[PDB]
Amino acid sequence: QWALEDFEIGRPLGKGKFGNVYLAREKQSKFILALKVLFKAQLEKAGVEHQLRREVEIQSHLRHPNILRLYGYFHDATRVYLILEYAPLGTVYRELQKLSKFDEQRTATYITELANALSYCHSKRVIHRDIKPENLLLGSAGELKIADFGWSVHAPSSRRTTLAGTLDYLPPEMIEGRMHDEKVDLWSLGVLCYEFLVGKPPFEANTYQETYKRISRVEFTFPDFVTEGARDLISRLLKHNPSQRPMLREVLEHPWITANSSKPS
Ligand SMILES: Nc1ncnc2c1ncn2[C@@H]1O[C@H](COP(=O)(O)OP(=O)(O)O)[C@@H](O)[C@H]1O
Ligand SMILES: Oc1c(F)cc(F)cc1-c1cc[nH]n1
Ligand SMILES: [Cl-]
Ligand SMILES: [Cl-]
Ligand SMILES: [Cl-]
Ligand SMILES: [Mg+2]
Ligand SMILES: [Mg+2]
Repeated sequence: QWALEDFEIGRPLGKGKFGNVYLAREKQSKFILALKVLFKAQLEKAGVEHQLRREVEIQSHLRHPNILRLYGYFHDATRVYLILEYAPLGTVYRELQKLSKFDEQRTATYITELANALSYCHSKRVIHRDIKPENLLLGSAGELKIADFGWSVHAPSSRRTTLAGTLDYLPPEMIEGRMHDEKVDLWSLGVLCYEFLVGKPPFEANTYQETYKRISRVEFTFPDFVTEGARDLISRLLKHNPSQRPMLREVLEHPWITANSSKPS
């Protein structure tokens, strides 16, 4: 159906391990979108064909205001193209670098929108497993949208693929290679809430080996400016035992969240 000749390519929106994303306009309809380009040679070499298929299958059927939409796909003899919803206000990662830290209002609002999207996902037993600032995009009204479902699966699960980059957002059970479920996204939610308020993840470190150690032993401390409400929520989410981590309904109903968020459930 679709082909490259149907689109006019614009400026680069960003780059990933495989994905090179461009702004694009469909010629006949003038529809503005984002074109995620992946090279087949790199996909085969890394052997992550199954990850790409999962990303397409899972994200294309999901329908939620806080989840980035996937419209379709096509390919030539060298590349695979994903037709994505265009997010005009960029990434949370960029916004965080710009402001260094978020206030309590901005943080609680983001967490609320994340919890809503994750609640929708977990209802279909879909785990994201790769929640981090660079995979969180912003809509025209500044609303948060979860993207990059390349690592997403169905619960329960083990890990078949090699961990590539940072360990900063992964729970102990994932890095130790043990079996895991939906509770891993709530660990990441705690890491995110910390980084939003502080400016850096709680287990950040100089080396892979040491970051591993701090995560497995849950070694983190709060700066003095972190309020008691934020500390309570973060401490509940960052539990070593997955079953002790709260439900998403508990997060959405937390007194600190309800007092500072500007969005409802
Ligand atoms: N729909 C989009 N709108 C705007 N920017 C995007 C969009 N999709 C991706 N990007 C940019 O491209 C980067 C990589 O996209 P992503 O799909 O996460 O690639 P990868 O899966 O290789 O990490 C993101 O960090 C973001 O900055
Ligand atoms: O060609 C593809 C496609 F059309 C859809 C999809 F999800 C994946 C692929 C793919 C993965 C490795 N080679 N090709
Ligand atoms: Cl690629
Ligand atoms: Cl498995
Ligand atoms: Cl895997
Ligand atoms: Mg990404
Ligand atoms: Mg990816």
